[PDB]
Amino acid sequence: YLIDNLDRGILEALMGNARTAYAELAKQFGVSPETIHVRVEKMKQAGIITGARIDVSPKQLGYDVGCFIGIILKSAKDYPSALAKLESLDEVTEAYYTTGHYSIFIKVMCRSIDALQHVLINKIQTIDEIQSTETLIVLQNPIMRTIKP
Amino acid sequence: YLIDNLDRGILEALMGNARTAYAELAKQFGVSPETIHVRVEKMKQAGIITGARIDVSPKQLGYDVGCFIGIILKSAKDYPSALAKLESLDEVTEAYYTTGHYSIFIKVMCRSIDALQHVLINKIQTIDEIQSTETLIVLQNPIMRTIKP
Amino acid sequence: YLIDNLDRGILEALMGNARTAYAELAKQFGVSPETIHVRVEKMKQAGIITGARIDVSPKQLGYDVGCFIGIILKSAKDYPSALAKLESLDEVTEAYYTTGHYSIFIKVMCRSIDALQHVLINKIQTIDEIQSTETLIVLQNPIMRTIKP
Amino acid sequence: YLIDNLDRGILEALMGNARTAYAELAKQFGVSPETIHVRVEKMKQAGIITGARIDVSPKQLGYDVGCFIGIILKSAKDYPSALAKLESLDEVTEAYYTTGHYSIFIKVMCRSIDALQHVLINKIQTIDEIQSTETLIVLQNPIMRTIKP
Amino acid sequence: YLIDNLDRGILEALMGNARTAYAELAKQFGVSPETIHVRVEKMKQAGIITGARIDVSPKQLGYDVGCFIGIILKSAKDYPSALAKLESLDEVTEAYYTTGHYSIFIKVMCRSIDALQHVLINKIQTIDEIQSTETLIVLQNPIMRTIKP
Amino acid sequence: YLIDNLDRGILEALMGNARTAYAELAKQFGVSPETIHVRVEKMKQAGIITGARIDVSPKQLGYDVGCFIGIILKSAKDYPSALAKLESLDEVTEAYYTTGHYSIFIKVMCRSIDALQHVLINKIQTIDEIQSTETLIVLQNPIMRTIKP
Amino acid sequence: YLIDNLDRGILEALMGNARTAYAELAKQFGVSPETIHVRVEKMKQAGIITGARIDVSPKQLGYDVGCFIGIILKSAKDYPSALAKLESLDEVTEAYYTTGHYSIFIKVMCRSIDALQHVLINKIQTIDEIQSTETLIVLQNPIMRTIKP
Amino acid sequence: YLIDNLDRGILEALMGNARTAYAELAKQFGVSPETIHVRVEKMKQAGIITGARIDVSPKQLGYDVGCFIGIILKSAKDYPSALAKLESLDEVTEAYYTTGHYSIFIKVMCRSIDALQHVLINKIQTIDEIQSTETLIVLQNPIMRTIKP
Ligand SMILES: NC(=O)C[C@H](N)C(=O)O
Ligand SMILES: NC(=O)C[C@H](N)C(=O)O
Ligand SMILES: NC(=O)C[C@H](N)C(=O)O
Ligand SMILES: NC(=O)C[C@H](N)C(=O)O
Ligand SMILES: NC(=O)C[C@H](N)C(=O)O
Ligand SMILES: NC(=O)C[C@H](N)C(=O)O
Ligand SMILES: NC(=O)C[C@H](N)C(=O)O
Ligand SMILES: NC(=O)C[C@H](N)C(=O)O
Ligand SMILES: [Mg+2]
Ligand SMILES: [Mg+2]
Ligand SMILES: [Mg+2]
Ligand SMILES: [Mg+2]
Repeated sequence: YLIDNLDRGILEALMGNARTAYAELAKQFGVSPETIHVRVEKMKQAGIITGARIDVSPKQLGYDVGCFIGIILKSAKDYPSALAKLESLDEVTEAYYTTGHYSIFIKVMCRSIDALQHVLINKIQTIDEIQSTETLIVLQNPIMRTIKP
Repeated sequence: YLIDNLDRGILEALMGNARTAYAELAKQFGVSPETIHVRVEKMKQAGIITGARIDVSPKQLGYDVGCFIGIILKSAKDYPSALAKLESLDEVTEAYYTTGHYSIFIKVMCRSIDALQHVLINKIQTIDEIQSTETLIVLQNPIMRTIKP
Repeated sequence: YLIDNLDRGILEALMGNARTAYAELAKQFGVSPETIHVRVEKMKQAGIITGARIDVSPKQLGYDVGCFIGIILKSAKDYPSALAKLESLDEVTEAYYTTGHYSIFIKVMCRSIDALQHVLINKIQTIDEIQSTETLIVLQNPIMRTIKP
Repeated sequence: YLIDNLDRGILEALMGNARTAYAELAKQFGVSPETIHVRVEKMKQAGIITGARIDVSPKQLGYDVGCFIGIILKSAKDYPSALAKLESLDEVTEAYYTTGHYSIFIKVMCRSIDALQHVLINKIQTIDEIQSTETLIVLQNPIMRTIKP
Repeated sequence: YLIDNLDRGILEALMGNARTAYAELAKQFGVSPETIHVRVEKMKQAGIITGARIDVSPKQLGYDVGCFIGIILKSAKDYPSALAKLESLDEVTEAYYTTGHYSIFIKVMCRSIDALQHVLINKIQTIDEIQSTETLIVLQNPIMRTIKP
Repeated sequence: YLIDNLDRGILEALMGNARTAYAELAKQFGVSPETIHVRVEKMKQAGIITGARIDVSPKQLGYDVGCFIGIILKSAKDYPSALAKLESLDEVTEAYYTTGHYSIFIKVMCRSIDALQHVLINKIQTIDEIQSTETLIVLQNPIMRTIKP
Repeated sequence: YLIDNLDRGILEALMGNARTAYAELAKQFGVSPETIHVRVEKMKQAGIITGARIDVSPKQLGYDVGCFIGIILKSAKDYPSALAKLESLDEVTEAYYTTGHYSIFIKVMCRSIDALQHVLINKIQTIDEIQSTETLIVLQNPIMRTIKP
Repeated sequence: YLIDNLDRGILEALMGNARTAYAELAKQFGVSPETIHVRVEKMKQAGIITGARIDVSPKQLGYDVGCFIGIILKSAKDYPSALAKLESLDEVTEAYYTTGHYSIFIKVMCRSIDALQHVLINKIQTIDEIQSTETLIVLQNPIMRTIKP
C-alpha cells in the first residue's frame, strides 16, 4: 500500500494524539471529513495503523531495571524452540533475530536487580537450549521515540 | 505514585484500545463513570499515562532495515556531546546508555541497506566523537510488545 | 532498618577500631553510654553490623598470587551446581553472579603460581559443569577499603 | 615473618571474634596468657594483623548495586594518573592492576542504578585518561569470605 | 609452469577482453599468431587460464544483500561434513578455511534481508554441526577486481 | 531492468563459455539468432553483463597466500580517505564496507608470507588513518563460484 | 641451588660458546681449571645446565610458516588428554598452560601454509577434545634470544 | 641450501650433544671423518647451524613467571619504533609480528609477579607507542623442544 502526503499528514496528526478530530484534519488539509475517515480505514486494512492505545511509562510504574540480553544457544537450529519458551515470559517485551554474536537479542523490563536476577536464573536461564546470556543493563534511556513517516 | 487494582484494570483496558468507553469500565469494575475519569487524570499528572496515540507498523511503511548500532567513542567523557548530535537524527528512534562494551546503544530505522549505508557514513560516522560503530541488523523481530502492568 | 547520623557516627568509629569504648563515643556524640550500647545492638539484629573481627593481610601471610576467574559453564542452568562445588573450596574467597560474559566471577587467593596451577587444574577445572575459565592475575592491589556509610 | 600452629590458632579465633579472651586461648592451646598477648603483637608489627574492626553489610545499608568496572585507558602509561583520580572517589572500594583486557579493574559500591549512572558519567568517565569503561553488575554475591590461614 | 613477459602480456590482454584477436596480439608483441595460440594453450593445460566467460553483475540482477558469514562448529573435526552440506547451497558462492575465530568463512549472495533470513535459519543454521553463525552484511563494495599477474 | 527465462538461459550459457555460438542458443531455446544478439546487448546497457574475459587461477600463478584483512581506523569518519589509499594497492583485490567490528574488510592476494609481511608493514599499515589490522589467512579455498541467476 | 657471580660468569661464557675451554675461563676469573669443571658439574646436577647442543635455524631449513595456536577445549577437564595427543606431534615444538582465553597455547613449526593446513585439519583438529583452534601466523620473528642469567 | 640424509643424520646427533665425536659419526654413517667436518662447515656458512651452546633452564635459575604479552599500539605504523624500544629490554626473550589481534607478540621471562609488575609498568608500558598490553601468564610449560629435521 502506497502513501500520499495526505496519508502522512493524517499519521503525524494521529500519532501525536489519537483523539484529534477528523473534522479538524479536514479543515487542515482541505478535504472532507469523509476521505480522512476512509484514508485511516485503508491504512488499518493495509496494516499500517495497528491500533489506538494509551502510551504508558514503565519507569513511573517502577521499572527501574530495563535491559537487553543477548542469548547464545548451544546450537543454532535451536532458535525456534528457544523463542517459543521466551515468548511465554511477560518480562520479555521484545525479541530480535539479529547479525552479530548473539542468536537472539531480547529486551526484558524489570522492577529491580533482585527481580532481574530471579528472571535470568529461574525463567530465562532454565530454558534448556540456552548456553549463555549476556545482559546489557540500561542506566539511562534518553531517546525514545518513533519513526517519522 | 502507587497504583491499586483499579488503576491496573484501567491501564490494561486503555492500553488495548484508547477509545473504550469510561462508562463500560465503570460497569466492568463496579464503580462510577467519574472515578474512572479521575484515576486516569491522576495517572496523567503522575506521568504514568503519557498519551493516547495510534500505533504504526514501520514494516508496512517500508522500513525493511531495523538495526541496533553500538557506538564506541574516542574517549568516554564524550557521551553527552555525541548524544546531542545523534538525537537530531530522525532515523535514530531510541538510544541507551548501557553496561558492557558500547558507550551508546541506539536503534535506527531505515528503508533499505542503501539508506542505512548513507546514514552510517554520512550522518552517524561523521560525528567527530565516534571512534567506531557496530551495527546489528534485524532479520526478524518476532516479539514486540509492552510491559504488562 | 533506617539510620540516624548517630548510627553513622558509631559505625565510622567502630569500623576503624572495634575497641573504641562506648563511654568515649557517648562523650563524643553527647548521648548516654547506654543508647550507644542499644544503637549498636539494633544494628546487629538489623544485620548491618555482622561481627567484630581482626583484619588480616593475606600478602604478609604469603599470598602473592590473588586472582579473579571468570567461569564459563557448558550451559547456563548449571550455575547452582557449579556454585555448590566451588564453595567447598577454601581458595575461593568470593563469588559473584554478574552481567557480562561470565556465568560466575570468583576470587581465588593463592600462595604461588604453582599453587594456582594446581587449584585451577585439579579443583576448579575438574568441576564437570565448567567449559572454560579465564583468570585475571592481580599484579598490584593499590586500593582496598570499605563502603563509607 | 613465618608463623607456627599457635599463630594460626590465634588467627582463626580472633578472625571469628576480635573480642574472645586471651585467657581462654591460653587455656585452649595450653600456653601462657602472656605468650598470646605477645604473638598477637608480633603479628601486628609484622603487618599480618592490620586491625580489629566491626564488619558491616553494605546490602543492609542499602547498597543494592555492587559492580566491578574494567577501565580501558587511552594509553597504558596513564595508569598512575588514572589511579590517583579514582582513589579520591569513595564509591570505589577496591582497585586492581590485573592481566587480561583492562588497565584497571575496580569495585564500586552504589545504592541504585540511578546513583551508579551518576558516578560513571560524572565521576569516573570524566577522568580524562579513560577511553572506555565496562561495568559488570553484581546480581548475586553468594560467597563472601576470607583466606583461611 | 613458469611465465614469460609474453605470457603476462597475453593474460592482461585477454583478461580485459576474451575476444581480442590473436592476430592483433601478434602484431602487438612482435610474434606469430601461432605462438600466441600455443602460449594460451599451454596456460590452459597448466590450469592458469580456467575458461572464457561473460562477467555478470549480481547487484544489477537484484542481489542487494551480499554477506560474509563466519561459521562456528560444535567441534573442529566437523569441518569436512559442514562444508559438504554448505556446498549444496547455491546462495553460498565462496568458502574459505581461514586463521582466526571462525571454522569456515563463507560468502552468501541474497536478494533481500527477508531472503537472507530464510537461508540462515532454514538452510545454513539447520546444518547440524553448526553451533553459531556471525554474518557481516555488505553495505558497500567499492573495490572488486582481480590479481594483476 | 527485469529479466525473463530467455535472459537467464542466455546468461547460464555464456557464463560457462563466453564463446558459445548465438546460433546454437537460437536453436536451443527456439528463437532467432537476432533476438539473442539483442537480449545480450540490452543486458549490456543494463549493466548486467559487464564483459567477456578469461578467468585466471591465482594459485597456478603462484599466489599461495590469500587473505582477508579487517581494518580498524583511528576514527570512523576516516573511511573515504583510507579507502582511497588502499585502492591504489594492486594486491588489494576486493574491499567492503561491512557490519560488525571492522571499518573496512579487504582481500589481498600475495605470493608468500614474506611478500604479505612486506605489504602489511610497508603499504597497508603505513596508511595513517589505520589504527590496527587483523588478517585472516586462507589455508583452504574449497568453494569459489558465482551467483546462479 | 644458589649461584655465585662465578656461576654467572661461566654461564654467560658457555652460553655463547659451549667449546670455550675451561682453562681460558680459569685465566679469566682467576680460579683453577678445576673449580670451573666442578661449578659446571654442580649446575648440571642442579638441572640449571641441561646440555650442550648445536643451535639450528628452522627458517634456513625451510620452515617458512611458524605459528602459535590457541586451543579451545569442549570442556576444561580435557586438558591432560588433549595435551597427551598433541605431544605425539613433531610439528608441535612448545605448549603452555596459560591465563587468558585459551586452554592450551602451542607453537607449531611448518614448512608451508599447505603443510600447516594438513596438520591443523588432520592432526590437531582431529583431536576429539578440541572444539576450536585459533592460529596466529608469524610473519616476522625479529627477536629470538635467551634469559640473561 | 638443500640437505640430504647425511646432513640430517649429522644434525640429529649434534642437536642432542654438541660434543659427540666427528669420528664416531663417520663410523656411524659409513663416511670419512673429513666429510663430516665439511658438511657441518657448509651448514654453518649456510646459516643452518648457528652455534654450539649449553642450554639453560630458566626455572632452575628462579624464573617462575614466564609470560606472553600481546602489545596493541596507538597506530599500526608504530611497529618499528615500539620494537626498537622493546629489544633493549633483556627480559624480552622473543618477539613476533603475528596475525590476529596484536601488533607485537612477545615473551618476557621474570622471577616473580612482583618483578613482572615492575617491568610492565616501568619498562614496557612506559613505551609511548603502546596503547595497551595483554599478558598471558604461563602456569605450566609441559612441552619445550625443537624442530625435528
Ligand atoms: N540470530 C542469528 O542466529 C544470526 C547470527 N548471529 C548471524 O549473524 O549469523
Ligand atoms: N555507556 C557507558 O559508557 C557505560 C559502559 N559501557 C560501562 O559499562 O562502563
Ligand atoms: N551470571 C550470569 O549468568 C549472567 C550473564 N553473564 C548475563 O549477563 O546474562
Ligand atoms: N593492567 C595492565 O595494564 C596489565 C594488562 N592488562 C596486561 O595484561 O598486560
Ligand atoms: N578454519 C579453522 O579451523 C582454522 C582455525 N580458525 C585456526 O586458526 O586455528
Ligand atoms: N564499516 C563500518 O564502519 C560499519 C561498522 N562496522 C558498523 O557495523 O557500524
Ligand atoms: N589454560 C587454562 O585452562 C587457564 C585458563 N585459560 C584460565 O585463565 O583460567
Ligand atoms: N602484527 C600486525 O600488525 C599484524 C596484524 N595483527 C594483522 O593481522 O593484520
Ligand atoms: Mg502507542
Ligand atoms: Mg573486618
Ligand atoms: Mg570472469
Ligand atoms: Mg641451544
